[PDB]
Amino acid sequence: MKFGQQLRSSIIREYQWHYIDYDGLKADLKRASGPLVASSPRREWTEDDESRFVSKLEAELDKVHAKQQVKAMEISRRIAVSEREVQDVVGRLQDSEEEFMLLEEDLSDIIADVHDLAKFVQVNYTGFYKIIKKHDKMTGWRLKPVFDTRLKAKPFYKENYDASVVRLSKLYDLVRTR
Ligand SMILES: O=P(O)(O)O[C@H]1[C@H](OP(=O)(O)O)[C@@H](OP(=O)(O)O)[C@H](OP(=O)(O)O)[C@@H](OP(=O)(O)O)[C@H]1OP(=O)(O)O
Repeated sequence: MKFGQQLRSSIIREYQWHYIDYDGLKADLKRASGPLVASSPRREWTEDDESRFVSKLEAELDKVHAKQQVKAMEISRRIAVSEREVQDVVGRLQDSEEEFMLLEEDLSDIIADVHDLAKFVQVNYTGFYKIIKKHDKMTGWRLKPVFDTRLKAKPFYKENYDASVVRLSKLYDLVRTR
């Protein structure tokens, strides 16, 4: 594989300082402080090395989850203000081609922002998934049993955000047709 270069190439300036420190966590796995193990020598992985890695991994997990929250909530706010704008536009034109034009460009920008956030969620989820399996393969100590459900854990906004994205798709189809 070539994730180290893949993640670096797929960096958006909007999320630039909030991506996984994949190279940083990979370097931490090589920094073992236990007894020297012979192989036809490299130091062994300890409880202290494990505690250091988990703390560094959790700090990276919070950094990603914080950026995922701020952007999704801003998108949910952007959907809410645009939904009202479409509602009074469809309402007034029931009781102008330019009005649909401005709304079509505004709603499509949110769809692109949803995809760019989905790309960030994708590249980061793969990042943690790959580094956790790398830890289990290099050290021998398994981190996957509790970290698989920690990454699959759904935040508070996720249920309301997914419904907003569903409405956004319906709002865009309504302005494009009329
Ligand atoms: O191809 P790169 O992006 O330059 O990075 C590779 C690649 O790492 P990632 O795919 O996880 O980013 C190898 O991983 P695999 O091909 O095994 O999936 C990994 O190999 P090992 O895990 O077996 O070590 C190797 O590591 P390294 O050379 O540090 O031992 C590492 O290379 P670099 O870290 O030197 O870029």
